[PDB]
Amino acid sequence: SWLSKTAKKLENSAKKRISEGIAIAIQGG
Repeated sequence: SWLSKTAKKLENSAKKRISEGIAIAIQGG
């Protein structure tokens, strides 16, 4: 697959957005 495949790199960039909620948890998220 091209998308579903490249979705790994993308989705990955999201996996962070999750852990980011923590770094922002103090930012005033």
